[PDB]
Amino acid sequence: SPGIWQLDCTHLEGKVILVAVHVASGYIEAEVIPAETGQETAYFLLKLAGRWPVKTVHTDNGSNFTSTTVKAACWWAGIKQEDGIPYNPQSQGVIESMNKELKKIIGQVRDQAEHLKTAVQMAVFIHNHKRKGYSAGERIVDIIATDIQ
Amino acid sequence: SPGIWQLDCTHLEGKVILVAVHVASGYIEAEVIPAETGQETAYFLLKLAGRWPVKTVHTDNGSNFTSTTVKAACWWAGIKQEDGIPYNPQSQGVIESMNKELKKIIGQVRDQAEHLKTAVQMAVFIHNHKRKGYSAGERIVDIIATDIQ
Ligand SMILES: NCCCC(=O)N[C@@H]1Cc2ccccc2[C@@H]1Cc1ccc2c(c1C(=O)O)OCO2
Ligand SMILES: NCCCC(=O)N[C@@H]1Cc2ccccc2[C@@H]1Cc1ccc2c(c1C(=O)O)OCO2
Repeated sequence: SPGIWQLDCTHLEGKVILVAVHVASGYIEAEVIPAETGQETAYFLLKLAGRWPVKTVHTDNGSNFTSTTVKAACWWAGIKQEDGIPYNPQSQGVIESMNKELKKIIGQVRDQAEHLKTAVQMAVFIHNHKRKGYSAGERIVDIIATDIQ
Repeated sequence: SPGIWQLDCTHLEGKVILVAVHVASGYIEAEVIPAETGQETAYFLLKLAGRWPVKTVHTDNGSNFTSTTVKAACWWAGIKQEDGIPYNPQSQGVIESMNKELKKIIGQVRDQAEHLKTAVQMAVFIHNHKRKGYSAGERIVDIIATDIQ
């Protein structure tokens, strides 16, 4: 559980926002890309796994699950690649809710940035710092620190 | 101390590698950019501060310290921008040593990646996971978790 992440791909302004959510905390990292490809997904996962202890990734769709480039990145980084089938059905809804909420925040900051990528990183910041009490950033650190100990 | 980061800019293959080091742990994040500009530095800091609780940044040079765009990012993200003058002289040497070491790792992985950016992220991964015993990734999580508590 400390090591479980979920990929999520959402669309805005004709572009793609690729998101990794740390399932137990709600903490996210995100990037804007022109389109979701295996190469983009592979690179994003490499970045993520260098920054946090990523043990398992629930991939967002079958194309990324199948991608030989994504499989290579997961092998390289020591990530177990799993499907993202919401056997637990409240998973879909939790992600749909996060996407709506991310887009809401993006809209709230959108006029402060010339470029979408900047607004997305502003939204990541706001999301990870928001107290709900702990923030997602606080929860992920506590979860992993408990695991190490 | 849990919130103190240092910027560092180094050169390879005609490109620039921008690094943020968490001073107390040795943990890093890095990116490849064509050249160090205020805009690139500002965006990098926004990404960093959305991912970790960045309180203070020792900027890498006076151009970034002066940059109105960097100042805007630091204001937005709640970062105190400081100079990077190594009043303590072992700071310079510690960074020089990190740059040499990062470049060493990059050379060790370089043939596994078509693009420099990929090799740099591989190097970030190896650096943050290397046990020295704890790893830098373990130390940063423990430091911040102790601070929260
Ligand atoms: N020399 C052939 C490369 C070997 C190969 O296919 N996999 C690599 C091993 C590996 C391991 C982890 C992550 C990436 C990669 C690499 C793939 C790759 C994917 C995406 C990218 C890339 C490159 C890149 O190659 O830099 O660049 C930006 O987005
Ligand atoms: N409407 C213009 C006002 C913007 C302005 O001056 N500062 C912003 C506030 C702010 C606050 C934090 C980070 C960036 C920014 C922005 C600047 C910026 C810088 C670098 C970038 C950018 C943009 C961008 O604007 O997206 O894009 C990719 O690299």
